[PDB]
Amino acid sequence: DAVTIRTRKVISNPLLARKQFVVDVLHPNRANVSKDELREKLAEVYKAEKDAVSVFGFRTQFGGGKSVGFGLVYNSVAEAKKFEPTYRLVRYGLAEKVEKASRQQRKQKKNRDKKIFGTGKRLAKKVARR
Amino acid sequence: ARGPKKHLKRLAAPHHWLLDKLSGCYAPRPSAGPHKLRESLPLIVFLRNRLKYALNGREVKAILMQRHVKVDGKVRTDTTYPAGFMDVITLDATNENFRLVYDVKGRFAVHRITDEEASYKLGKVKKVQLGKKGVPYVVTHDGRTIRYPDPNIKVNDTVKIDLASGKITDFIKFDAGKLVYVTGGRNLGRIGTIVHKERHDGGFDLVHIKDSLDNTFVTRLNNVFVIGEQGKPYISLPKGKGIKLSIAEERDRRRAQQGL
Amino acid sequence: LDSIENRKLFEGKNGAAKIITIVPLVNDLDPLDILYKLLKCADDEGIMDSKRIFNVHIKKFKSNLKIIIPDMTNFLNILDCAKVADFVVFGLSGVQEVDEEFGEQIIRALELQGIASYIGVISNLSAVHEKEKFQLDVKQSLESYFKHFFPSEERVYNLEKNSDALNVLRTLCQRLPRSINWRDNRGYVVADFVDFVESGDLVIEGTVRGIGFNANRLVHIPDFGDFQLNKIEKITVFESNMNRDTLDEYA
Amino acid sequence: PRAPRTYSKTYSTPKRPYESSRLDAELKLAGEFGLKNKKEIYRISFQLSKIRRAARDLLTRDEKDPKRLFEGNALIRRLVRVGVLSEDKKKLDYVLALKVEDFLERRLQTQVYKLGLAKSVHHARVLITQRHIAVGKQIVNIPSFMVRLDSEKHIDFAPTSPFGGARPGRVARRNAARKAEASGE
Amino acid sequence: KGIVLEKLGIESKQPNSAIRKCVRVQLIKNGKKVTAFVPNDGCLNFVDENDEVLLAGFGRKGKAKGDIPGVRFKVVKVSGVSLLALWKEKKEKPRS
RNA sequence: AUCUGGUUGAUCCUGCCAGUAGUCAUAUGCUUGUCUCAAAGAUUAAGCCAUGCAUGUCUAAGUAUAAGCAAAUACAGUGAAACUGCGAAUGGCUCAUUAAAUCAGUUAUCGUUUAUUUGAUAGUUACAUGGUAUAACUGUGGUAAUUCUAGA
RNA sequence: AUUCAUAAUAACUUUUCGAAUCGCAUGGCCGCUGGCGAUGGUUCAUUCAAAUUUCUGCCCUAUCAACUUUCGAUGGUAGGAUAGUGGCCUACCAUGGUUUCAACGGGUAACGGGGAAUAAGGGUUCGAUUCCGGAGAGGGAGCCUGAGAAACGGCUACCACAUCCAAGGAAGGCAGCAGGCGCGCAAAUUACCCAAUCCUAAUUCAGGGAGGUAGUGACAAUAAAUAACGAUACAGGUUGUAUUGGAAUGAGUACAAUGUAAAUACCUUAACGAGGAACAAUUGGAGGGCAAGUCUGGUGCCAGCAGCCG
Repeated sequence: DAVTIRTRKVISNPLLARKQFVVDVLHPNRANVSKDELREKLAEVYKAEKDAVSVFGFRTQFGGGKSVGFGLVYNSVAEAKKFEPTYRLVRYGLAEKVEKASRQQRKQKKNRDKKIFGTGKRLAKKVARR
Repeated sequence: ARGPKKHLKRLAAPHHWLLDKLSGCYAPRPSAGPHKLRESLPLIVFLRNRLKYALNGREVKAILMQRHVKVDGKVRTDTTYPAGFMDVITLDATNENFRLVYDVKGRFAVHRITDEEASYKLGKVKKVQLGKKGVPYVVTHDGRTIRYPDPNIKVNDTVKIDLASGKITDFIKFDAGKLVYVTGGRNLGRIGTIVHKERHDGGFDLVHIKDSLDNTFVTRLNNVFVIGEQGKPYISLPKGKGIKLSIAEERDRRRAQQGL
Repeated sequence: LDSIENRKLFEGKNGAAKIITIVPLVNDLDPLDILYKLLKCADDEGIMDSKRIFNVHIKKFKSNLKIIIPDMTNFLNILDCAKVADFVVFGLSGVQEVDEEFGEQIIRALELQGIASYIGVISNLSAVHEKEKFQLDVKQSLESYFKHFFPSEERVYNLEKNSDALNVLRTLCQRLPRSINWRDNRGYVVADFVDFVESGDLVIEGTVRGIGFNANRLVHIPDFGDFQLNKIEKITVFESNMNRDTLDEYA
Repeated sequence: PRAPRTYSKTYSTPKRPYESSRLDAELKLAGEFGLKNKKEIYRISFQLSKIRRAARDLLTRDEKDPKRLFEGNALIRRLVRVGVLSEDKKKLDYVLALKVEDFLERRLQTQVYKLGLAKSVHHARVLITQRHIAVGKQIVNIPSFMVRLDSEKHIDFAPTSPFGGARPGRVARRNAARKAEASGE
Repeated sequence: KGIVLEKLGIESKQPNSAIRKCVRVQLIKNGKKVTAFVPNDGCLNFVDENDEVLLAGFGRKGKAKGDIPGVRFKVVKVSGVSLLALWKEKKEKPRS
């Protein structure tokens, strides 16, 4: 059966160049709808580019048939890319996950460096001579 | 403690902010500034919880650092800057102005004002004295010091201040028959007219107030703020005009009228 | 002061070794795979071979261990090795069920002669993997089984996890064992070396563990019966003073 | 730390344990209404105890005392909404005369039996727990749900079940397949 | 909790006639010496000297209970296993 | 807003023992399928502690010749080390001591200090001065050993 | 309510402060003049605070009736010291101060309060512990820096413990988080993360075992499966007792999507998943108190039962 998408409590927000609203979805006879599908259908209704649309926070009603979530649409792809959190941009494929080392290893490195005064090019020579 | 404290646990926050119990362990501690901690409203609480323009503390900072917000005509960027009673807040995008004023329930209301009224604020006179070289000055409730007041100004009077320049333009004497706004205690947010004042030397003076439904009540002089003549406010009043209703009256109005 | 007094016997590199016996309850297991996984947590590859008794020093805990592996062919030999232990390590299989005619009888018998202390261990739990939640179903079943015989114990360790395997090793080093009443009111030693001298004389050296030895008392060896000793010496010498009793059964 | 979560106990135990006359009266209720426990009866008598306590207090106040008017009317309004109190008895003195059977009568389990749909209170309970009954659009699977007077018109089979119009269940489908396989020899 | 010193039988008070089974125990935390009753008949075979036992009060807030003169406590667990489980044959006891 | 069993040959009393219900009161035994929610080395020892972590910080805007990287002849992007400035007196843990002490409500400073925030506020006394100065850096070293540090 | 605010006169001072600083822009007038900001600085006010302070209020004890004043106890005058009041300290002087309306002494398995349990009403018992206030960092003393500390993830000494060593020396403080030993009736992982709440810094960006997430967890609390319905036979006023038949469903497993910092789980869902529905509910009792056996086998005042009567 047809999915029906409705938007509620629409607020325009010039301070962050976006519109923000509640998303309410009817979907009889299917489990739910993917965030990827919602972003495409919201893009055409608000005349936006797909990369400017962000959608999050869904739960489906007990007994099924309905879901509710939250949505944002930005005035441009450039503005979305600066105000949006990085973790969401990764979900959409607009950014790459950074390869930092684990939290405990980073802390242990810091504490070793605290024991060296200066830049340590000296001392390295001194140990080699010992 | 060995010095000043930097944190504020939730539950210890002022109740009129209407923070929920469970969303976190801490609350925003207001910075030092014009208004006392217990009776200020931090900007983060205004933008996030009242207007809903921001979802997070992180987003609030993204707004302020663009310099979109100014208080009494000056740009502020401290997340916990303490706005307070009678202050003017301006958002230039969206083109909106607000004055912070109390509900009859004793909460800060969202009250919009015209671009004209945003020019000025009222101030209660806290003391008047001679400064160095013999120059007189007044101190207002929000901590401004103004040089060379009119010789007739006395304590408990109210003064009209132009936000540009900062000079005094008018004043109203404390007297019987004036309108007053109540700013503390059990009767916070009510409006009425002065009936008479009780002198108590070495103690607290008491003031008798009557509202337009001719109910009467009493408050300490410390809590009284003069705002105009009988029936002529110097500022726009919030919806409901400071008339207190009994819980029975409130129940009827909602379900009978608005509840259709 | 009493707690120090008691721990002194194992105090350090001069102190006595704790005696560990490994007993796999299933023919599947091979006891040397258990010993291997333990020593990986010692963080010293220098610790880690066609023999069945091992001496080890774990510098990480300043601890001395003696490890005994019995030959699982000989039921009577299993009971003998356990009789001298401080800790018995029981190996359980996640794949194959314990046999009533042999595996159970080991446990039941060891209880009834007395046990100094016990640990339950698994080493092959990955062999049933589909997801880790399927492993935990099996582990809960084994804990219920083991607790039937040793109801003081509520946890069975999985040696395939570094944290568990390290947890076992620490226990063997740091914790004092229970006594065995009938054993410790006698003397006993485990032989380090044995040698013969000519009309015969047999020399043994080791470490005393029980109440102690006296050269006027008789000395039992389980397969050979009673014997008499002529000297004690400390590595002062204590000859048999012969104002003593002798190998006779009457009067 | 975060503020504490509040909670409370919702039932009370009788003080004489083996009183023969009480034991019989309770078992008659369980058989008539299809309950599983004595606890389900203790819950209702605990609620009714608090209602009487509140009303009994207000009746000591003067008439036209503002508190008696405000809180008294709210209490009555609330009991009429669920149909526990008749709209003819709309007075604080009749609140004291309520009894346990008046509350049991309003449970979803018994309503689904009075309406038809089910042929015993025991058949009714199974249907609810197995997700066949809906109240308006919402599926409800709790037997102790109290039916408000407006809701009674809207009790029906759920759209996503057999009896309600969906595909047959797992066992019906299995049988048809196996028969077709044998018939599709 | 205490250590079992020795095993005793106590003659019941008249008019009843029975030899009831008890043990001497030394409490670990005090060194004080106490006599405890062992319930459930043949259960006395499960306790032996230098076993460690957990004791509970005999229900009468420091008075002696029934026939038994001067006995104020009962055994609950021995060597870490409960006597009720042993008596019903639900667990097994290791020796030491 | 409720009680019942036990002193006698039998009775009415005084009186206690036992029974009965709860506990955001702890421990322990037997048993244990589902959803929401949730305390947790206080009691005895404010006893003793292996190992790792829990406090640092830069903007257009104090100091750059890294012999760093990346590509307007005094300099001009990015940026390690070090100097300078601010912070480390908040937070988190525990309950040993303490009986007009701490604490609660209510007062006072005409009896005193106050980084920071906010508002006011100094015509009155060379087209720009020193090293009575040094870190990082370069280079030569001591000690089994530490966030040791010397001479140039 | 003032010897208040403030002003004036004569001097003092080892002489306080009164811009030798930084970014962006490049306008006006015939080499002179100019804008928007950052950081510093004197004094007054304000804000976040601190210190001291008035009145009334506390558990058991007389097998504690007199206590304080040498060596400050109560008060007066002067000085010193302090940010400042005051026996806070010193000199001289006076002889006072508290108490049967319980002083002083002793005990507390005593941190205070908001509060908790049980209540017809009046009461009794508890509060180490999520918020507010106080104290401490093995035990005592002393002190540097600073607006603020008598700081302990700062220093110095002594007392008690205790680590490394080449034996000359060096280093130490988990009543922070996780973890170990001991103790005992008695209490969890040497895991993931700054996404949320907020805090600090020269700061939108860095950091945070504060805090959040998951693991262990029958402390306490809420909802709630373990079966429903026909036919046949027999009995009975539509209800019982036993041969037989189709339907319904989640416990569990799982493609997927959702959830989330990334995950696990909940909510949703294709496929699979009941006939001893083995997909088998326990814990205590059956003389009385106190719901419920004149049943049947065993045993020998013993083994045992028994809160009490037995």
